[PDB]
This record gives sequence, structure tokens and C-alpha cells, in this order.
Amino acid sequence: RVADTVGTGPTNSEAIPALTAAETGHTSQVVPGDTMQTRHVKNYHSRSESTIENFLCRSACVYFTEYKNSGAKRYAEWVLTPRQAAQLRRKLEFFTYVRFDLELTFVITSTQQPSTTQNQDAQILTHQIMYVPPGGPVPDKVDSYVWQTSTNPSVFWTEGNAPPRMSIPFLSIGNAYSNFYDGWSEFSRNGVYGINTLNNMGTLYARHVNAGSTGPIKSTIRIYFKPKHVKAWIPRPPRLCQYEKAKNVNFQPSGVTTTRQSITTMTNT
Amino acid sequence: GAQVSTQKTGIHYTNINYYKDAASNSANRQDFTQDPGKFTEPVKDIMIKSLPALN
Amino acid sequence: GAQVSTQKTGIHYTNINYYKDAASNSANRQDFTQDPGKFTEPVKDIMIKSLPALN
Amino acid sequence: GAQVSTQKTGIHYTNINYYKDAASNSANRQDFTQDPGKFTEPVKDIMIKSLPALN
Amino acid sequence: SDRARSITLGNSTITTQECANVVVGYGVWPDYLKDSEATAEDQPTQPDVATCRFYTLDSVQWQKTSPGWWWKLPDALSNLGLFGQNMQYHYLGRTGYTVHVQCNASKFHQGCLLVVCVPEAEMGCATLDNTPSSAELLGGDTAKEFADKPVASGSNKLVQRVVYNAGMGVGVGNLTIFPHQWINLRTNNSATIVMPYTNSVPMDNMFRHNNVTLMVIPFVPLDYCPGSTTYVPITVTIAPMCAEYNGLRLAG
Amino acid sequence: GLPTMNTPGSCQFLTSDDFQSPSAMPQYDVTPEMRIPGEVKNLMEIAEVDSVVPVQNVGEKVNSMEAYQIPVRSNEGSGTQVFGFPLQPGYSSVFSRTLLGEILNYYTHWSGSIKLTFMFCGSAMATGKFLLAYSPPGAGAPTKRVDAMLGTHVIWDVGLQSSCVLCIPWISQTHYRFVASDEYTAGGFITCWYQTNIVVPADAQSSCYIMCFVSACNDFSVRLLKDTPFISQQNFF
Amino acid sequence: GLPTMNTPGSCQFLTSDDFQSPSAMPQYDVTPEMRIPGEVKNLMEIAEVDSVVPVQNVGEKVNSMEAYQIPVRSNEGSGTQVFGFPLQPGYSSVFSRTLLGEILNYYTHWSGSIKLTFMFCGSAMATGKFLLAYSPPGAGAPTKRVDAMLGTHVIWDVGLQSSCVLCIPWISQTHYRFVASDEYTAGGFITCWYQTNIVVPADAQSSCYIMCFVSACNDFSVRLLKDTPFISQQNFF
Amino acid sequence: FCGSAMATGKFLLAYSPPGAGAPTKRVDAMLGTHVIWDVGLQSSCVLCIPWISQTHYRF
Ligand SMILES: O=C(O)c1ccc(NS(=O)(=O)c2ccc(N3C(=O)c4ccccc4C3=O)cc2)cc1
Ligand SMILES: O=C(O)c1ccc(NS(=O)(=O)c2ccc(N3C(=O)c4ccccc4C3=O)cc2)cc1
Ligand SMILES: *C(=O)CCCCCCCCCCCCC
Ligand SMILES: *C(=O)CCCCCCCCCCCCC
Ligand SMILES: *C(=O)CCCCCCCCCCCCC
Repeated sequence: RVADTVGTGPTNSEAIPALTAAETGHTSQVVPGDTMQTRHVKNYHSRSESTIENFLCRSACVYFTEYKNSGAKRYAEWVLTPRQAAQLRRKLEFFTYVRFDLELTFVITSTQQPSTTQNQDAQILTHQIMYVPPGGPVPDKVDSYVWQTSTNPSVFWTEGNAPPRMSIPFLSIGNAYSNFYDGWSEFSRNGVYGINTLNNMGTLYARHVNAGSTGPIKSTIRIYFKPKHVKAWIPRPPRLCQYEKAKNVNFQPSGVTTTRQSITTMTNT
Repeated sequence: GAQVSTQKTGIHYTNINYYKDAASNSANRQDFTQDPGKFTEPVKDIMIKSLPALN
Repeated sequence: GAQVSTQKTGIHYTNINYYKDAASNSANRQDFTQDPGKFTEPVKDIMIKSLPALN
Repeated sequence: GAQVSTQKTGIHYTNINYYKDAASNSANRQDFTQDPGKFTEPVKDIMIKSLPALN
Repeated sequence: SDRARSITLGNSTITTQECANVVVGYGVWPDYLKDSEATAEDQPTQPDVATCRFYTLDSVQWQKTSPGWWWKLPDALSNLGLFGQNMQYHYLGRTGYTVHVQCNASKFHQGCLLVVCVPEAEMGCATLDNTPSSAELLGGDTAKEFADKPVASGSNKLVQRVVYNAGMGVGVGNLTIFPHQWINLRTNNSATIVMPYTNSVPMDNMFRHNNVTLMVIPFVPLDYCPGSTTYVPITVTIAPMCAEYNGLRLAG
Repeated sequence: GLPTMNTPGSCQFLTSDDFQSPSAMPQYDVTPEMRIPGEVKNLMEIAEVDSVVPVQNVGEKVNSMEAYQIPVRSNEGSGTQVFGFPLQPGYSSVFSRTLLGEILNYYTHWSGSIKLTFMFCGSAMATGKFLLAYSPPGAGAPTKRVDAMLGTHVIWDVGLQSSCVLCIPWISQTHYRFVASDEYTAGGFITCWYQTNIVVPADAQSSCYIMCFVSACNDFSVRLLKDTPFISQQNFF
Repeated sequence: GLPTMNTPGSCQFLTSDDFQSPSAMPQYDVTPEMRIPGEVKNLMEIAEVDSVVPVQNVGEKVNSMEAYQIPVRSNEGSGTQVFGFPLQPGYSSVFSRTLLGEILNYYTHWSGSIKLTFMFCGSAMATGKFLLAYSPPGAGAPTKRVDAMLGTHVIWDVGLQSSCVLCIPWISQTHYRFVASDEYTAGGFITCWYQTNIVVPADAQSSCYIMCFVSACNDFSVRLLKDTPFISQQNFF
Repeated sequence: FCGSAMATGKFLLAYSPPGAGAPTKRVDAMLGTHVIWDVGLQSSCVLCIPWISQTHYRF
């Protein structure tokens, strides 16, 4: 981790650690004792908060969807990506290739909707969240045969309990997920660009298992991703521009930095 | 089959794994190995400070 | 009376049985023995590849 | 990795730490060392009772 | 002494009198694929000295106002030699590179270039609900150029090229985590980077994925006084390293 | 009692969970086992078994046994195609309802080699030669015999021994390929041509058939369970 | 069963918690690892890498490459300032979007030494000397060369070897300093002056540029994760 | 090289085996044996022409 400062006295020598050539593409290994007289300091500081498995291993909200126990929008569909929401996305894009296991956690809430229904009296709601791996049947309605879940992972959750959670393995067909792809999936080099199937990891469906009330209730499910067991390769400059789309790297040109008055001024504007 | 490891301090704790999948285990927090020499000093020739970088 | 077994990896876990019936135990996930030779090659005579199947 | 310590009496208890941070541990209740001699008697010369404080 | 260098690959030899060392990747030198990392079960083709040798690309003038240039690596050598004739007959291949950029000028000239090899440099589009076409990203040994002003948004399949965002939406001054050297005209006249194969798969098709992009970007413009040479070229030379190919089929 | 704390995921029903639960009938002794022939312990045992492939399946052929039959005949010249279908089991019309293909619509990923066997079912006076080719993807399907002999191929000569195996190597960028259609994990194309004409004497039929079989090799594996798209219902039966 | 008791914090979802949870896909074997160049295991690996500093950033300079360039020229006398900016990465306009500075808007606290490198990009006939100074805080910025030579400084002579390093010692009352602006954990001021004029012969440009770089030393550390102020959204993308 | 000591440049010194005529472009000539010559201190460079012949001797 952090290294200890070593004491140094006066010099007058043919050594020149301060002078260097930065054209070589090498970062100089100069320490403070080289350029000045220092005392010996014992350092007890650590670099344990800046591990990759600390930086990326906190739950982050990626998406939220709504669905109702009446009318249209009886269920919610979402294709799992960590690219809908800015904050998690930016952190993963300090790297080109990442490999991790997910832990999904769901915060499901319900809100009574305005109506003129007399004598509402909800029963407790039970919700079903169904993970469907790539390919295979997709529910086209609440009350299809796809919600049987004979071989699709699924959880059921009654209100007023702890959030559900489940672990997902590393599901890539590649040896790492890629956050950037500089190519086309077609051999003609036509169609969509930057689209790849290394990051597929199914679709998520959510519904009510009962309409408890005679009146309308609308639920909101929020999905949290927590990377764990992380490994990362090839670091990249942070994103400077705001994101526009979830499938593209497209951007509006942004200035390098914010301005200031002069090149000698000691304040920001 | 318990592991006993040291805690982060300025003691020890006990952990048992309960599941048959190794993707169910808690996150690895205490791995502190590092090597900045891939990204700093990627040069073929060995640079010695206190000697010219270019002769 | 705990069993310690290896996890599925690209460590170990601990399990205790709590009930007096052996139909209460968790599913057996790690049995990987197999023998495709009942359904492939059910022939009485031994077939050698690199020799005619029929003389 | 359990600690066994004595209880406050006019027996013993068992404690296991479950977390990887040492700021998650229960409060230290049984530390009874003390030294009032910093705040009482801070004088450079040693005072002996049964002798004049000032000669 | 430390400034003289010679690199021999196949027929080719490069010699420089001013050299800033050689940068090697992430401290990994090119190697052949192991049999404990391989997936494909056919015997590789390894042409050796018919693929792994220096190829010069077209030169491009450095002017007092020039914004920069880029070349996408497997598709800038795709029409050249037997390197280009092994990647259209095979479905797979993997290779590292040695990139050597030359640019010589007098001791009365000044300027500075940044030479970077950027893994998977995916580049934005001027219009925000389209992606670029393959005729705006890929040259073929001709360099594509950056712009100094934003590309207007039409109904475009154009690339958003601005030097200061590097066409990727990042600060251009932070491209120094990628293997790099500077050509500063008062010091050195050449730069050498040796890239290893970087991908998340052991081999990949090379006619629809570009796994590296070379960019040469002026940070200090070219300047000289009247009476000096007004034409200063920048030549790029690229050699494959440990090329393999697998999956022999028909051409296309 | 013992101080405890509940974590997220308590009081949930995860359908994939393994936990112990008390028996409703305690001390119930089950009937003894007997050895019954043909115990199955893995599904890759029964994916390594040959299964007739319905190569033909053009219009009204699927409602007959003509689906399984592949026409070959005596024709002028040679170098004409006999069949072509793409490599992609568990998607393709040809392979989705084969025995291999239906242990592969329960999985998302697949890896390994596949072996096609062909069985000539002409008369014993008929003779001929074929070119059984496989082309990796990246250049489209071969449209001539000379385009198809640049890929993996086997020349099959018909005599005694009336079958020949074209083993399809694993040549892929990734370690696994998707079961479902994706162009990133394209499989390639399998084609057949006349290397030599079918030659028969007088009083023997000049039209013959070939039957095709498919099975997995011993390096084959599947991964990631999912519901099959091939069974449905509108109400309980 | 075993008598137990629940404590505060049961049935909560803390986003920083580490607990075990059952897998939704059991017995799933993941693809093998390959060695990919340039594995990262700490973010202080990649904060020790030089990154061009946009010292200029006055009006319309941030929308060009002129931000990174620092003017120096032949002028009458010497002891005129070249630049000045305050030490406070992850706050200052100059340092907030540098590579060092963006691994430091995810943290509340920072400690250790920082090294600036300068690279002279004139012609090879140009020569000069500079005074690269750093003043601890408590007396404001130096406004003369004679005020600035009472702090830490290095005199840089330009010849062969076209770079020089000003390493900024850690001189602080506290062990850590805030990333965000506070006057209790003020950093000091970094200034540059002409020690000697830029001297050129005829037919060589008398205007030259300097480029600045910044990186952390090996005694550097960061602490206490937080959201960065530099990414926003109004709706899902 | 017999220029002045301020002159600098680079050259491609190529040799092509026979069977395709003389190269007529720089890109045709870099497919043969070649050396890139950089002029600095050391004002000479050697292009050694290998023996590449079907026969052991040539007329
Ligand atoms: O959700 C599932 O777990 C679930 C949903 C559908 C399902 N199979 S189905 O064939 O699609 C099916 C679809 C509908 C009904 N069904 C009704 O919806 C219903 C309403 C009222 C009375 C009787 C019934 C009844 O038989 C039964 C079966 C199985 C389980
Ligand atoms: O609270 C958070 O966890 C949460 C809040 C905001 C957020 N990101 S955001 O870009 O600010 C954002 C802000 C609002 C909405 N949004 C709505 O508020 C809404 C209401 C009704 C239908 C659809 C939507 C919907 O897309 C979506 C995203 C992420 C998470
Ligand atoms: C090694 O694992 C044996 C050490 C003693 C184990 C105590 C186990 C604690 C209670 C059971 C946890 C079981 C999780 C499935
Ligand atoms: C062998 O079983 C003894 C090993 C230690 C057992 C720890 C038991 C954990 C708590 C009791 C589980 C009892 C289930 C009925
Ligand atoms: C030393 O720690 C081993 C002694 C026996 C441990 C029994 C553990 C009790 C149950 C597990 C507590 C685990 C907390 C993460």
C-alpha cells in the first residue's frame, strides 16, 4: 500500500532524478526526497477503499417500471442492462472488460390510485418476478401459461417483508463482458454498430398475482445491481459528456473543463 | 469448516458458507495486491532515475 | 455431524441435516457420474473404429 | 474463533464477531483500568503525606 | 547509444537515430495462443514471415492547422500483402502489432504529437439516434481526420469528430492511460508501441471488429519561420506479431 | 434467546432454492429399488444418440415420411447441390425437432462438435461419390462445388459400408454459442454436392435416397435452463 | 426450535451490506478465464499515470486544444509569471477533469504527494530557465518572483532532457484533506516564473509552449466513497 | 548522405525479387526486402541484397 518517506540531507551530485524525458511514455518515479530535504515519516495509510471490489460493490438503482392490477399495463418488461442509469454505467466504463456476479434486490411498493370506488378494502398483495433467460416463451398477457415457471427462475413476494434477493452467476459466452464494442455483428458491416451478444442476460417480468382490492392499485418495482467477485481489465478515460442513449456512445461535444478569469487567477468561475 | 480471518482495524471474525454455489458467497473485500508497473513504466528498457532518460 | 463439501467454482460449504426423515434433505446437485454406453453402442460385438463395421 | 469471557457478577458468556469491520463490534464494557495521578498530583516534586508540603 | 534502435521483422528493417525507447503494451509481449486458452479445434495457420513484417501506409501532411488522424488496425492492412489474403480466407485470427510513426523536421521547427493505441475505440455519431456507417469509420490505409469544430446534426451517418472529445466523448488529455509516446520535434523523430492482442475472446473475426485504433493528435501545432520547409509528412508503419488464422473457407 | 438479524430474501419463495423442509409423513419407509434397464443420469447421454434429420420439409412433406428422405439421382454432369441447411440446432427448421435439438431448447448455450451420418439407401448396383462440406461463416453459403471444397469436407465413396460421418469441428470465437438466432454466434453452412454422378445398370432404379442422422460428440455440453417454446396450453387439461 | 431474538436492523436493505444469498441458477459453470493484458486491482494504479492538465481554460480555450497549451515567449526582463493555479484537485477547474482528479470526485478525503511534470515544446534552438514554485497556505499567493522563491521550488534548465518534475510535498496539519472546498484544509498555490528569458536565434520562433502533466506518488491514498457531481440524467436513457 | 547537418529525412531502400516487374509505387516496393534509413549521426546505411535464386549461380 502506502510507502514510507525516507529522510534525505543535502546533495550536490551528477544525479538528476528531477530531469526526465516524458516523451518516452513512462511516468517518472520521483519521490519527494529526491528534490528536497525530507524527514523520515512512518505511514500507516492504506489503499483499501480504492480496491475494484470496493468501488463497484455497492447496490445501485438501474431501473424502475410500473404496472397495475387493473386496465392496461398489467405487467412490466425490462431487458437487463446496467446502462439505463447514469451513475452505475459511468463507474463500469472506467474499464473495457469486466467480469462479475450480480446480486439483484427488488424494492416493490404499491400506491392506491384515485377512483370513485366505494368500499375499497385491499387484501395483501403478492407479486411474482420472473427471470427469462435469452430465447424461450415471453408472456403476452397476465394469465398466460408462461407464468407456470417450470424451468424459469422466479420469486414470489408478499408485502411488508424484506426485499427479495438472488445471486446470478457470470453469464457471458465470452471470457469477460465488454463495455465497448468497435464493430458490427454482421459480416457486411451494415446494420447497428456496437451491438454484440456478449452482454445478454435475459429479460425480467413482474406482475401482481392477485388484485387484492376492488379499486385500482399501481406498483413500482426498482431493480438494484450489486457487482461482486469483480475483475477488470484495461482502464479508460472517464466519460466527459452526458449520455444520450443506452445502446450508443453518442454525445454532444463538451468543453474540456470549466473556465476561469486568467491563467494566474486562484478562483473558479 | 469455518474460516477465521482478521478484521479491518486502525480482532477476528468467523464465516461459514451456506450454499453450494460459489457465486452465492459474500464479496471479497480484503484483496490488497497491486502492481502499478504495467501502466507506469511500460518501457522496454529499464529506466533508472538519477541517470539520463535519453543519453 | 456436519458434512463439508466443495462448491461449484470456475471453496467449501457446511451442511447439517435437521430432520429425522431422509426425504426432508436438500436435493443432490453434485452427482456427475454418467455412462452413455448403454444407449450408444448397445451392440453385442465390440465395434472398433478404424476397422470395418461389417466384414 | 469464539471468545469466552467472565460476566459481571456480585459465569461466562460466548461471543463471535460476524462482520469484517471492527467498527461493527459491540461496545467495550469491561475495561476498568484507571490512573487518577495525572489530574491529582501533577507536581514535579514528589509529595509525601506525613511531611510538610512546603519546607 | 540509447537513441539508436533497429527492429527486424521478416524482410523489413527499421532504423532510427532518435528514439524514445519502445513502449510495450501493458508489459505483455505478443505470443501465440496457448492450448489451455484455445477454443477452436482445428490446426492454426501461422504464415510467419509472410504476414509479420512492416507495411508502410500512406503519408499525410502535418500543417499548422491540422486536428489529427486515426486508422483502425486490422482494417487498415486488409488490402496489403498476404496479411490481407489470410484474413479474407479465414473466419478467425489474432495478432499483436508494432506501430512505428515517423516524422522528422529540422531543429528550427516545433510541434508535439501524441501517438496512442486505443483498445476498442467505439466512436459516436453526429446525429444522436443513428450510428456511423462503415465508410465514415474505416479508411483502408488512408487516414480519417478529426475536425476542430462540431459536426452539425442532419440526418447523418457521419462520425462526431472533434479533437477535444476524441470522437468518443472523453477528455483528450486523459488518453495517456493507453500505450503511448509523444513525438516532440526538439527531442525525437519517431515513436514505437508494441501492442499485444487484447480481446475478451481468444480469437475473433477481423472483418467486423477492430480491436485497436491508432490516433496521432497534435497537442502543440507545427510552427516554423519563413525559409524553412513547409511540407512535413507523418508516415505510419505497422507490422503484425504472432499472427494466426483458423477456420479456412472461401474468400469473402 | 440468541440475537439474530434477518437479511434481504427472507420470506420469499425462489423456485430454484434448495432448503430442507419437514416431511408430512414421518417414518414412512419407501418401497425397495429394483434394477430397471437403461437408467439415465445425464441428458448428454441421450443427446449422443443418432436421430433421423428431416432435411426435406418443403411444403407437404412434413405430413409424410418424405421429410426424412433426400433425393439423389443420375443426372448429366456433376457438381450440382443435393442439400444445404445452416448449422444452428435448436433454431433451424431442420434440427429443432430432432432428438439432439429438443435437449437444446431447454438450454440457452451450447458448445462442442456435432456429427452427421449419412446412409445411402439405393440399390446395391448404384454407386456414386459425394462431397459433404462445412463452411465456417463470414462469406455466406457456397454456391458452387469449387467454393465448397475450400472448407472442411469429406469425399464419401459408396460401396460396402453404406454410411459415412461428417464430423463438424468446433470453430467459434466464443466458448459457447446461443441456441437462439444471433448473428454474432453464427454457425456456418453444411452443403452436399455430387463429386461423381450416380451410375446404375439397366433394370435398377436410377433414383435413390439418402437419410441423415445427427448426434453430439463427447466434448459437447449445454448450459443455462429455460422454458421450451414448443409446448403451450390455453386451459388446464 | 432454538430460541432466537431479532435485533434492530432486521428486514432492512442496506446498500453497502455483504451477505450471502442463494443463486437463481444452481450448478451453473462459468466460462474459463483468459489472461487479458492490463488487469486493474486498485484505482491508485491508474492515478499514478500522467495526464495532461488544461492549465489554460480561459473563455474559448476549453472548446479547443489551446487549453492544454501554456504560452511562454521572449520578453523584456524576467521575473514575470507564466501561470498560477491553487493546489486542490477534485475542486479546481484546472484539475477536476484530469485522470487523477476524476478518481478523486468519488472520494471525500485524499492524502499524499502529487508530482507535476512539464515538457518544453519549443524548437531545439530555444533555451531558457524557469522557477517552478509551491507555497504552503497562510500568506496568500506569491505576487513576485522574490516572494515565490521563499517556498519549495525547483529551477528548471532546458536542454537535452526536455522535462522536469516539481514534486509537491505533503505539508498539512491533518493526515487527510477534503476533496471539496474548505479553508481549513487549504492546499497552497503553485506558480511559475521566468528565471531567465527565452532566447532564440534568427529564423526560429520566439513563441513556444509548455505542457503540464499530473500524477500521484506512491504514498498517495483516498478514502470514503461518494457519488460524483459530474454525471446527471433527467430520464432513463 | 552528403547534405548539410541540418538536413534530415528518411528513405525506403527496397529490393524486389523478379517475377512481377519493377515496383512503380512505394506501397508496391515495401512488399519486398527493404530497410528504412533514418539520417542523423551515422550518415550511411547498408542495404544488403540476399541471394534469392533458383540456381546456385547466375550468368
Ligand atoms: O398464473 C399462473 O400460475 C398460470 C397461468 C396459466 C396457466 N396455464 S393456462 O393453460 O394458460 C391457463 C389459463 C387460465 C386458466 N384459468 C383462469 O384464468 C381462470 C380464472 C377463473 C377460474 C378458472 C380459471 C382457469 O382455469 C387456467 C389455465 C398456468 C399457471
Ligand atoms: O427514485 C429513484 O430510485 C430514482 C429516481 C430518478 C432516477 N433517474 S432520473 O433520470 O432522474 C429519472 C427521473 C424520473 C423518471 N421517471 C418518473 O418519475 C416516472 C413517473 C412515472 C412513469 C415513468 C417515470 C420515469 O421514467 C425516470 C428517471 C433514477 C432512480
Ligand atoms: C465447519 O463448517 C464446521 C464448523 C462448525 C460449524 C458451525 C455451523 C454453524 C451453523 C450451520 C450453518 C450451516 C449453513 C448451511
Ligand atoms: C454434528 O452434527 C455436530 C457438529 C456441530 C453442529 C452444529 C449444529 C448447528 C446448530 C444445530 C442444528 C440442529 C438442527 C436440528
Ligand atoms: C470460531 O469462530 C469457531 C467457533 C465455532 C463458531 C460457531 C459459529 C456460530 C454460528 C456462525 C456465526 C457466523 C457469523 C458470521
